Amino acid sequence: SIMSYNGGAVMAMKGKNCVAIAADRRFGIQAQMVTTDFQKIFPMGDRLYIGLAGLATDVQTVAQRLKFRLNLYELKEGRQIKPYTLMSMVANLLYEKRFGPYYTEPVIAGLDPKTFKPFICSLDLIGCPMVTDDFVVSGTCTEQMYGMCESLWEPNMDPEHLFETISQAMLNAVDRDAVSGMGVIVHIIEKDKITTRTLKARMD
Amino acid sequence: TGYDLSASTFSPDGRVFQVEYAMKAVENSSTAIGIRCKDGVVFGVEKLVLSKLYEEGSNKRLFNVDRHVGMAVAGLLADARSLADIAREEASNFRSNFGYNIPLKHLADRVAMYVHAYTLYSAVRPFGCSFMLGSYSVNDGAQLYMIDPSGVSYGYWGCAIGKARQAAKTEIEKLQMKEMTCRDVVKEVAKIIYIVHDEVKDKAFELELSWVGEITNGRHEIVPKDVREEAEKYAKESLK
Amino acid sequence: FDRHITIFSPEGRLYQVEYAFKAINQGGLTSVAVRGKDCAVIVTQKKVPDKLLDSSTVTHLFKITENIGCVMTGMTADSRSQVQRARYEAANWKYKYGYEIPVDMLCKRIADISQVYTQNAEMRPLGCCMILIGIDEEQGPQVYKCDPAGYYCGFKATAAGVKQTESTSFLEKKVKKKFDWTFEQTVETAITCLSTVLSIDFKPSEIEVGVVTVENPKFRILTEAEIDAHLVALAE
Amino acid sequence: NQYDNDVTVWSPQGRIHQIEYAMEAVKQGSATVGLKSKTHAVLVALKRAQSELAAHQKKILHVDNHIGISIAGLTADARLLCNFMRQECLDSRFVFDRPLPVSRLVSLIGSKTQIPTQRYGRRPYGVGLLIAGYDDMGPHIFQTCPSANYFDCRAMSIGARSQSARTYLERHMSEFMECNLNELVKHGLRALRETLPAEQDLTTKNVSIGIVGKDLEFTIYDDDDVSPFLEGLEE
Amino acid sequence: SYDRAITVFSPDGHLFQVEYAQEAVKKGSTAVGVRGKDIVVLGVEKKSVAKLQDERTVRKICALDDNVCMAFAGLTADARIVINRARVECQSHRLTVEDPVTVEYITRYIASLKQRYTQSNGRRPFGISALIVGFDFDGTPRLYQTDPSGTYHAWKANAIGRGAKSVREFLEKNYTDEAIETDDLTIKLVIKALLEVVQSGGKNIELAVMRRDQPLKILNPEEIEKYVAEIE
Amino acid sequence: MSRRYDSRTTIFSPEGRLYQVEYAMEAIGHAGTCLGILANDGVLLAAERRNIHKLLDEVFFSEKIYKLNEDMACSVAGITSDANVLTNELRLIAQRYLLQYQEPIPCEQLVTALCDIKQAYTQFGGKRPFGVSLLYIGWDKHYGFQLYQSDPSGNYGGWKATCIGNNSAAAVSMLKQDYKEGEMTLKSALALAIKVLNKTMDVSKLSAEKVEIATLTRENGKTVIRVLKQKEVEQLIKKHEEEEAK
Amino acid sequence: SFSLTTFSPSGKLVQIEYALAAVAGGAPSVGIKAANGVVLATEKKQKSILYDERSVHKVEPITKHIGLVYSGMGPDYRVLVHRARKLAQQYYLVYQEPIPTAQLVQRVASVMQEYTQSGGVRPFGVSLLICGWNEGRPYLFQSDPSGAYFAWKATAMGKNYVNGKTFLEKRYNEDLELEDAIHTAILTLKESFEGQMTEDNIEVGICNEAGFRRLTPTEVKDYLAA
Amino acid sequence: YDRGVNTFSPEGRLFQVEYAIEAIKLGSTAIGIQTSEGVCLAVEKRITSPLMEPSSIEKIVEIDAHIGCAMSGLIADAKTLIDKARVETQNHWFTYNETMTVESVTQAVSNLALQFGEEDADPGAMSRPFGVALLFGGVDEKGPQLFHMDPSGTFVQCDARAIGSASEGAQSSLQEVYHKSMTLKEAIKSSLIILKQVMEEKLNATNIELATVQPGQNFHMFTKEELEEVIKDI
Repeated sequence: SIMSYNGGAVMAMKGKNCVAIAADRRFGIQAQMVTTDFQKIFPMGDRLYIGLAGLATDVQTVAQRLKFRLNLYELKEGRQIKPYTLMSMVANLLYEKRFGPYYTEPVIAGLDPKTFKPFICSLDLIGCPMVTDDFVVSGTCTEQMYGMCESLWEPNMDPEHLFETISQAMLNAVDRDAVSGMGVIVHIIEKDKITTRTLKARMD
Repeated sequence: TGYDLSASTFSPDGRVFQVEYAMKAVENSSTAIGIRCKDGVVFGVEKLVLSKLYEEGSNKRLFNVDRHVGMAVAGLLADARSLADIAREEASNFRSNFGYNIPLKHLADRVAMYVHAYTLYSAVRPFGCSFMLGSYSVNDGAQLYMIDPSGVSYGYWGCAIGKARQAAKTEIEKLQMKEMTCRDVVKEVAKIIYIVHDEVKDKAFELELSWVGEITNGRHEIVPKDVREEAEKYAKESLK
Repeated sequence: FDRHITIFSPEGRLYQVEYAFKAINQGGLTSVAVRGKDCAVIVTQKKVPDKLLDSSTVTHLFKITENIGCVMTGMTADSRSQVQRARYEAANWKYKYGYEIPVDMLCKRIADISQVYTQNAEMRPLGCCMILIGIDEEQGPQVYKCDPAGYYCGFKATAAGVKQTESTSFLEKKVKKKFDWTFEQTVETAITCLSTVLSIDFKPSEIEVGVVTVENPKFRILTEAEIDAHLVALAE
Repeated sequence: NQYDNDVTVWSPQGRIHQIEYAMEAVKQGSATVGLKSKTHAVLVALKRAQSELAAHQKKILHVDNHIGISIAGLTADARLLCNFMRQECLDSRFVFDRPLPVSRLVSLIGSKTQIPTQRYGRRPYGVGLLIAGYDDMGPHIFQTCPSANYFDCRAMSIGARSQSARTYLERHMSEFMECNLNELVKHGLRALRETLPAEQDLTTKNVSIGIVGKDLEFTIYDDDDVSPFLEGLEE
Repeated sequence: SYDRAITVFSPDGHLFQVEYAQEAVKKGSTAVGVRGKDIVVLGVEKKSVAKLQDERTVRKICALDDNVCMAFAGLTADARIVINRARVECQSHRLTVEDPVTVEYITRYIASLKQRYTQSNGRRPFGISALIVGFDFDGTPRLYQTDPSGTYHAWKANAIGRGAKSVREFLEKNYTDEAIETDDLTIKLVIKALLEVVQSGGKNIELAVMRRDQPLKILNPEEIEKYVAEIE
Repeated sequence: MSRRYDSRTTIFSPEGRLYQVEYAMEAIGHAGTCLGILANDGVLLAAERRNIHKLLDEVFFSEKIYKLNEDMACSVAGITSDANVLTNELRLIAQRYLLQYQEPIPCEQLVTALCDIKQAYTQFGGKRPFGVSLLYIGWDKHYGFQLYQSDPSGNYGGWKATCIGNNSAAAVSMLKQDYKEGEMTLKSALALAIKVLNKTMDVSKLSAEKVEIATLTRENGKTVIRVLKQKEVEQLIKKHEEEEAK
Repeated sequence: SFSLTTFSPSGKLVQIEYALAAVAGGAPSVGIKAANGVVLATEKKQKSILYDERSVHKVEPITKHIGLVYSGMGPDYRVLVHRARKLAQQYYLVYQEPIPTAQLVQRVASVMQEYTQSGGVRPFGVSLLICGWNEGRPYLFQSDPSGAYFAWKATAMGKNYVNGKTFLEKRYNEDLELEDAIHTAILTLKESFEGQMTEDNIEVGICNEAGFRRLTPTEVKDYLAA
Repeated sequence: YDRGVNTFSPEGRLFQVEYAIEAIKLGSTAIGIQTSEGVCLAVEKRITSPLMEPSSIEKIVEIDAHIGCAMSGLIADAKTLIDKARVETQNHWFTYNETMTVESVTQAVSNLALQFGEEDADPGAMSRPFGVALLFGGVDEKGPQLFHMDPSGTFVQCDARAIGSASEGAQSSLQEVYHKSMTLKEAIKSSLIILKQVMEEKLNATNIELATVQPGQNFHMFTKEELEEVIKDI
């Protein structure tokens, strides 16, 4: 369908006190490939991120309405938004447009703005919020990404394990997909800092 | 004081002067009376002759609201003709909805809603005419209600409106109107108007009567010329 | 200037609203109501200026819904307007929430309609006070009185009209004695109130008495034949 | 005093002075007269020129084949009702394919006249309308007022100095029914004589007429055919 | 909403509201402009600030397009609305017609707004009078003045604001074929036109120039002093 | 309806000015004294608090100092109610700008955007104008550090230093005298506010609680805004405490 | 359709100036923020013994953690109850969280700002005291007819507020227990209110970690021991 | 100010409209001419300064090839009416594929003038009447036609009508000189004689503007050629 038009994938995981996010860089049209330099992950501010996949237009559209309503909430209240609260914003934003729906599969991961407490979740094409404390995968290669994650996922792992874990997850999974691949961006969210690495993958 | 400059402004004594002036505007109108009895409701109207140039039947103050509902008005004539079309369009919307003729209690209530709606705001003015709404039905019988500039319904066995009022109301109280029949009501209605009006300012007039009841088969109908003149001749006995 | 339209007076008053309070008082009719243990009674002055007028054609007791009665005091022009508007609400309540509207919300919605008249300078307050009665399954008998200003509160014994000052005093004298609350004996208290104030001994057609009970939540109007029974035979 | 500001304010005698002054503006302008027999109806309109260099204003507005009207009052105020009256008559033949009855049209025009009255901010129409028409029941002469009141008359004279004109119409009213089309114009033009002073009386140039009849549709005459109509009559 | 008439007539026929509008026009700062031979030059006096204001927002000489620029004298409030919505018309005219804007075309749509604001319900006539000046096709310059009432004129040399009549007296007397001969004499005339209403102002005069195909150019303060240095 | 009570703000005086606007500037003068300074290292903002009582709390960041966006802030002197209306409209215009161009709004663009809304009520609508005067600070990509002052009539302009509210004639006079154009920076020029706020306040012994100070400076490619520590401002006043003796 | 609020020659707002004059002519109201809770005390004065006390209450809850009191025109407060409650629900739709005190009073006062601007509507004749508990921080705010909301450790309003503030300059200390703050507010209204002091006339409510809870006359009778 | 726009006077007049016709006495003197051979309209430019260009200001503009214009009083009020007058004129040919008659031109303008109102309308409606006195001439298959219009909105066929400040004595003077079959060139003579007499400034090609319409010759604006000839041929 149109969700498979531009392809792409987004993956996110949670460690013990930390969370991890990784996604492919590929941007193309159907069978034709265009450019590998596209960015599917945008910073939401301190200790919070959001991923997006599916139609690339709504990825660059819906995400722009985020910081719009986000700043208005960050200007009125002197605190940053909670990731549990931000999930309600995107679900409400998709259900104002529900009738002729945007095309995307949001992915939200971060920490409790209050302290260290991690939280992760993902949404649906129609705007249904879904809270999963293990991992979230979205994209055209989704069915291929599950088996890799669920096999290698563990409840509590240090950032060192999360490095290789989601990496090896993405690598073998994204292989078997035709419309996803060719570069990977990885985001690691720690308490006092943030780690961001680039993975070497097959160009195909 | 400036407290009478608008209807939305209340008097320091707790009165509304603009609506009271509308009642005083009715006091400038010619005298009109109506009476209900067992057979039906009888109407009458004093029609003033301003000049001979007027055609017979001109300046008609008898309005037909609906099949079973007639109306007689006293006040500014055009304000009544404008509301008459409002009442006709209202009774028409009723039958178009519920599929039968609106009863007099229902129609006089919704018209009073339109009358009082214009007394509420400052952007409009109240009606300068007080009118009577008669009806007859086999389900109800002879019914007569009265609406005023304040938009309040008043049922009456007999009533009088226009310039001379209290004098005609007392004459109606002197004789029971419920026992008499519509055939004999037009006799007294004619005799009263001759007693009400004397020649001082105005010169001549004519009697305008209306019939609703069993004799009209439950339909608003004007008085025929033969019976009207016959009842006037019996009323001329008091004049001679 | 402030004495004409509705704007804040230098003393904090509202003269357009206060001149309305004299307009309810201008109607020349005194109304009283008492909330009993098992019942709530309303007694108002029924005036018939001329014999040509008819009884059932002019009445001060209106029915908002089956279980809620209404009495009105003031210039009748504003009387019929609120009742139709109240029936547009009470009926709308059932279309939305699906049950008979309580007396609490009915007085709240009617007040909000009257509150706009005071806040919005385009319109004017209405010259009739509204006393709404009824019964609920929790608080039992409910008696409220809504002024044109929009204020309403639970009144054990309420009064209105020219004699309201003298009526309130006699209503206090009965409650000061901790008067035992029974149905018909309370109906006397509301009737004897207006009877002792004016020093008349009214005829049965000169008063209009509504009633509501726990046994009969549907509002009823006391028959004039039953009025004559409890006037003459029981004056005691 | 303070009661003359708008229409909504009522006088303590129960009179609207704006409607009263609306009737005063009608008396401020050209006097027109019209009458009907059992067959033909004629509308005699008095045309007045500001100066001799300027020509005479048009007091007659053609409505339909069976309907015509003359205007006395504020000039341009009749243009709004004109285009409305013409649109209503066209809508009658556009739907019913039938000419709208004369009594039904005036009842609809009197409605549009009364609506702006009670509503504040809308100026009442300050022009009087003398309208005539023919139907299966014969001709009709309907005179209106800025108060929206309209009557049914055998003959009526409105405007300035219409007093002596109406007195002439009342005594000769008995003849107006039995006279034919030629005698209706004659006595109709001699009725216009009383509306003007003893110096300037009547000419065929400043006086135009129109007629409607049984088999004759409403027509308008100005000078040519009016010259034999006036001449041959004693005044 | 708010619906009523604002400007109404008078027993003498003159407009109370409009005359008070043109009064506020004269209460503003003095602005001048002329139509040169091959160029156009605008200028306006500056009330002397003491070591504070920034000249970015204070500049009263703006540009509606590359072809046409403008200046204003009056209340600074209503001036910015006209400048914004006139630039919208400049882009809307190029959007509707591929050909560039015409000075006479843009000018009339400007003054037409002030006419609408006068006769519209609830609106208000502006207290500004703007000088619309630019280049037509073939390079023929045009200078037009607006009015709060909505009329627009054509002027070879013009002065607006405070003392507009006083400078106009200097114009009509000293405006000849010798005036606006060359780019230098055109600018020196604008300076001298601002020397009558200036009291110990000095350097407060700021100038602007548009040269042929090039867009409005602002003369630097030192470039202004170069032409101001010659007085006597 | 009742044109008798219609004030008709749009009517011009016989002197050719506006009734409500002229009375609006006076209402601003009754408000508290607020000043601002544009320096090389950034913008300086200081505001007096005319409300003084032992029961005051002020749980917010500051009373008369607000934050417009990441790169800009503002102060206020005037009617306190209409200030929240203008503050919200500035936050709406700035964020709607971020939608189209995905870039921070420049200082001059955000100021002229609200001033069109301010004077739109003086042009028509019949609604009363705004009696709020606002100061504007921040940084933009082109013009950099900027300081702006607004008027209730909708007029505005750039300023290197200024003062609003009470004691406007005395403060601005004291400001220019020692003001160093493009020279005296945050550190040094911060002592001038305390020096001016002590002169503008008629009550002696200027307190750090009675005043509030906030600065905005972009460092390392990131805009940094903060409200100065009252404990340090006290020591910053302790400087002025020892200034008259030495 | 036209706003009657204009600027006086001195700059004051005449319509709002008389708005507070109506607030000062009402029943006295006080409040104290101390320890983990905030107390609000009002005086309900009927016109006789014939009016039911428990039928209508001056203290009304907005949400679980927020409640409001008032002194001024009664009917004008009923409009704010519907608009404040409806605003908090529109908040719970978007952010799915209870509304904070600072966010609520902001847009609630915006309703006051709208009717002091939009034409054909008079300003409010009421002044409200805002009580809220969020994230362990007690919040006591005071709103006026003009729409300006401030922050107060303690405050007094209505009638005799000058003597009420004088009591707060002394009787109010820091580290004060909420229970002692309730009896302290009773001592503040001891001089103002005269006649018979009962538990039905005074109406008190508080908000704490457990949320906003209105006090019953039976509990108030125990709190009247002073 | 203590009065309304539609308020009637005790003598049956409108306060508003009465001052409209009272306001036009300060306008510029202009006179129309209707001749058997065509229609002629002249207007005084009334230039207040040599820097003001008399060529840019035009009080006579071309709606259709037949119909001209005239202006007096406030100039922009006429421009507002002429704009919509030229739109409906082309809307005529857009439908019927023919030129609009002189009568239908004034009928459209009379409708636009009668719509004046404030309450119970849209903000895009004209609130106050125009201070312009309109003269609409033209020549069609019916022949030369010249109409007069005032702030009231009426239109009447007339040979000549004077507008402006001098309209008092000019209209009586136009009556005396113009009679019978007098043609174009003979009309320009008596036109420039009466106009030069009443206005302060002496007759010049740039001080006034003149244009004519003929059956065979459509609306022709007189340039410096025709203007300088008729002023010396007076």
